[PDB]
Amino acid sequence: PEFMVTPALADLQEQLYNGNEKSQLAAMSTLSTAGTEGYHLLQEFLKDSATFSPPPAPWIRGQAYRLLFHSPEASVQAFLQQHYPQGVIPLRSDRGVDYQELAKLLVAEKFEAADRLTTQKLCELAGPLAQKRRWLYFTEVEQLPIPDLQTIDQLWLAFSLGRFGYSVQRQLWLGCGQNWDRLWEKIGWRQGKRWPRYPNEFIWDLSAPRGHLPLTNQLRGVQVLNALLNHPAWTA
Repeated sequence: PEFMVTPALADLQEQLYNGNEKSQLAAMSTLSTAGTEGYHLLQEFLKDSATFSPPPAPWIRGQAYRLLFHSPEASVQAFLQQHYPQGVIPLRSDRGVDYQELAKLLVAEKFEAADRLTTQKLCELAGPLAQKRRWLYFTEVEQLPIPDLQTIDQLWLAFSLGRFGYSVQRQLWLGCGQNWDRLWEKIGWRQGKRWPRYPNEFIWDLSAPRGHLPLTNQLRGVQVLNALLNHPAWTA
C-alpha cells in the first residue's frame, strides 16, 4: 500500500501521490484548507514522496513544504522542526557557502529579498574580490561550481512553481532562437524603450512571467547572463 488512508479527502490523497503535476498542486492546495487531517496528509506525502524515482519536479515537494510551513498547527511546525529544519531542498556547496537563508526567504515568498541575496551569493562564490566589488565578470561566472548553481536553481524552481530560475531562463532563451531581444520581452525585462527600474518595476510574486527571476543586471551588457545560461550546471 502506497499510503495510509484518511473520505471527502480520499480522492485528494490519491491525486496528490499519483496525479500529474497540475493535479498534485490542486490537491495539496485543497488539502491545506481541510484542517488538521488535510495537513496530516501533506506531512505523510512529504515523507512518502521522497522515494519517488526519477526525480519529480522540485516544486511538488517544495509547494507541499510551503503549505505546511504556513500552517498554524503546532503539530505541523514540530514535524517540520524535527525532519526539515533546513527545508526540503538539499543545500550543496563546493565552497562552504550557506544557502539556508535563501531557502527561508524563498519558502516565505520574499522574492525581492531572495533575489538580493542570490546576487550576493554569486559574488561570494567568486571569491573575496568579487564579494567586495558586488558584481561579476563573465569569466568568474563561467567558473562558478556546479553544485552551488544547482542548489540556487533548485531553490528558485522549488519555490516558484517552476516559474523562476536560471534553468528556466536558459530554456526560454533557447526557445526564443537565442535572441536576447525576444528573451527580454518574454521574461518581462522591458519597460517600453528602457529597462525596468529596479526594484519597483519588477514583479515580486508568482504572477510574474516565467523566467522573470532571478535578476541579472543588463546595464553592463549580456556577457554575464550568457555565461550563466551556458554554464555546465544545466547539462551536467
